[PDB]
Amino acid sequence: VTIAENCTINGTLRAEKIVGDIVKAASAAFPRQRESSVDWPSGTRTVTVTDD
Amino acid sequence: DGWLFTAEHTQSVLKGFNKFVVQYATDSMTSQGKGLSQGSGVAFDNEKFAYNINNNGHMLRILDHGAISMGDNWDMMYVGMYQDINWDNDNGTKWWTVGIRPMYKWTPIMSTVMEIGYDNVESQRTGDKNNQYKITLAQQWQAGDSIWSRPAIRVFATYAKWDEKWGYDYNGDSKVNPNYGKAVPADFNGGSFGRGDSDEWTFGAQMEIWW
Repeated sequence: VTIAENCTINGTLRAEKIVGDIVKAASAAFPRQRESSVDWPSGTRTVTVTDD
Repeated sequence: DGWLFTAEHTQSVLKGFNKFVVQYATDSMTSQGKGLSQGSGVAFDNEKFAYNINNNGHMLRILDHGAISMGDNWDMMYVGMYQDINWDNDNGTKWWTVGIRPMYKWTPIMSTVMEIGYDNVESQRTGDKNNQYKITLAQQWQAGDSIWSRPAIRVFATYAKWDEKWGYDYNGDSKVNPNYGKAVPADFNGGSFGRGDSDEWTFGAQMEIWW
């Protein structure tokens, strides 16, 4: 669907991907290495943002 | 609160002495074991957080130590100790100590001093045993002809061999570690506690004096 002017929804809009003037977000925790009864953060995390 | 009852008998033998002491401590007098009380049972960890070191229980200490002189050339110190700390949280210990230190005087100034010591401590909560024996040989110059003549300068070589099957878990802090301050086996969940099984030899020079 292509709409050249305003589109109004009076109910629930459910889209998978939204592209425009929005705040995207992601989050993760570092891997933890442990021994006996003590653990510490040590590892790698990757965040990929797509140019769409 | 706590109690400490001590009975010591000292006998004058062989130009020296022998002291046989029996001590029994209850409760707050068991954590330190020399005659001061710590009745709160709270200690600060590495990051200054409080944790429980409760000392409910008793302590029995049977000790016999002395100094003897054989001949005009031989002197000796000797030590035998058994200290059993039995606590309600099971974090007590059972410590055996046996030690000898002979001294041979070639000249009224110069002497050779040996020392052989053995320690054996069994943990109450794990049942494991840490043992060690240490032999040191020194040549010393002292201001007198007694094993107590001080201004003493020694050149020594020491060799200590130990085998430890348990240790204390002080890693992290008390909030994140549930075994903080507790005796654990040396191979607990991949950790390494105690000094392990090894031996080491040192050497050098030292001075000791009381005036």
